[PDB]
Amino acid sequence: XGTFTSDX
Amino acid sequence: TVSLWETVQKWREYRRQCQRSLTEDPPPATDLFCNRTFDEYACWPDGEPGSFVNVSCPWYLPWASSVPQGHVYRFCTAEGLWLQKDNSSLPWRDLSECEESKRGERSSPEEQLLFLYIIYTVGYALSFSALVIASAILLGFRHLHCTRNYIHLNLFASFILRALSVFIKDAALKWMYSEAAQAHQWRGLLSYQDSLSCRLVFLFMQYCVAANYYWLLVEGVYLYTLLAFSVFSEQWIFRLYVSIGWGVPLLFVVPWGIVKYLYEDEACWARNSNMNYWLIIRLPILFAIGVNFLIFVRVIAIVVSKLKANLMCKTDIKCRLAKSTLTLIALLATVEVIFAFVMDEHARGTLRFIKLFTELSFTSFQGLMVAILYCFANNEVQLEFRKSW
Ligand SMILES: *[C@@H]1O[C@H](CO)[C@@H](O[C@@H]2O[C@H](CO)[C@@H](O)[C@H](O)[C@H]2NC(C)=O)[C@H](O)[C@H]1NC(C)=O
Ligand SMILES: CCCCCCCCS[C@@H]1O[C@@H](CO)[C@@H](O)[C@@H](O)[C@H]1O
Ligand SMILES: CCCCCCCCS[C@@H]1O[C@H](CO)[C@@H](O)[C@H](O)[C@H]1O
Ligand SMILES: CCCCCCCCS[C@@H]1O[C@H](CO)[C@@H](O)[C@H](O)[C@H]1O
Ligand SMILES: *[C@@H]1O[C@H](CO)[C@@H](O)[C@@H](O)[C@H]1NC(C)=O
Repeated sequence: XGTFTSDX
Repeated sequence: TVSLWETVQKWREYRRQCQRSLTEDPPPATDLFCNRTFDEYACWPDGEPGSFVNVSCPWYLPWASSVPQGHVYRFCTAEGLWLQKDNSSLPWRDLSECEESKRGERSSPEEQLLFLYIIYTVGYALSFSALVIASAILLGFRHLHCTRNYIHLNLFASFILRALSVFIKDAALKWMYSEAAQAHQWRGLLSYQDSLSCRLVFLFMQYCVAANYYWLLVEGVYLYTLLAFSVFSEQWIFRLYVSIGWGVPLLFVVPWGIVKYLYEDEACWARNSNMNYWLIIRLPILFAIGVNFLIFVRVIAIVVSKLKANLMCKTDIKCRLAKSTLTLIALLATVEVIFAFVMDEHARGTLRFIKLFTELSFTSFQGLMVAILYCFANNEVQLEFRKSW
């Protein structure tokens, strides 16, 4: 969630 | 697909180089001139009075390359003031050759993350529903009011709050790419960035996530207390668990928000640089993951020691189910999570895609696995459900 948000 | 954050990075570099041109270009031949200016969309040079001034549409636009023949223009008026409408109170510009900027699709996230989005969204939807049903079942029956059932009820509330916070995150990020927030020369999205609502939702997500992992840790420690001690443990330990699973994630999540204003406040606490600040939240979460895994393996050793003589067909069933939970969480989850301390500092690629795939699908469906495991599949809940039906 927190990591995935970045590239998103 | 050029992402929002990458567009901001390029724009900032545009601004640096742009200000450098503003400083270094020589002054005009005569003082009859309107002043060069950066209006945050383009660097305008000085203009001859009564002439058109051209600059390429600024190259930081994700789609600037599709209209390279287009230019944006200003008029330096004959009075040596930039042309402005008595109305708009702001200087006139023509952006029309670059107007597809308002409605184009080039500013989109990488499609692979959209591939993961449907998966983890479905997993938190079914997990949210089944956890609502199971939490209603354990909460509703006075004959089922176990202490351990209250612990599992707290774990259900943690998974449910996690799915809700992830839903609000998906609504915010979905709005960030929406046509409304991505206005022509978008400004409403920047006004949303200044809002407390932009950052508070993501901090709330961080609390729901860290509280979920710490509640899984409370689940593992509680299993080890029930098995290694073989005791009917009391309320002081329960008061401790209530302080832990909601308390500790607050204890390391609050500093992440404090630093998140003190630095990277312009990031809306979504994208994050300075990897140590992201270790401020994930590192305790890695601690809860590894400790819960080690207590899991130790419980496996206890069951290996204590059931050594007995084998029944039910042991063939439930023991194989323990092989399922081990191969799902013990064999895989801790591998990706413990290596993840190195896997985000480097080693990106398709390996990063498989990592996000396994972790997202896992923690997304783990709430449904916990709902079916601690409630619907429990034998006493089945006989008690058949008692009335
Ligand atoms: C500045 O940019 C525009 C082209 O984008 C040029 O302005 C055109 O000039 C004619 C007169 O020669 C105007 O009647 C047109 O309205 C303009 N075009 C458009 C599409 O508006 C202008 O020549 C450029 N200036 C310089 C110095 O190159
Ligand atoms: C038409 C006859 C149908 C009768 C159904 C009886 C249920 C079998 S109990 C079986 O084993 C238990 C071990 O714990 C649990 O796992 C249960 O969920 C289940 O899997
Ligand atoms: C009719 C024409 C349809 C064209 C479809 C294009 C598919 C793009 S693949 C995708 O593009 C990303 C770029 O950002 C990469 O990061 C990924 O690794 C890669 O898998
Ligand atoms: C192994 C497949 C090779 C051919 C193309 C399909 C796979 C795309 S990899 C993809 O590229 C992104 C950046 O380009 C990274 O952000 C991602 O983490 C990574 O997963
Ligand atoms: C704009 O014009 C004024 C004259 O009043 C001059 O002093 C400069 O400030 C000029 N702008 C820049 C960047 O030099």
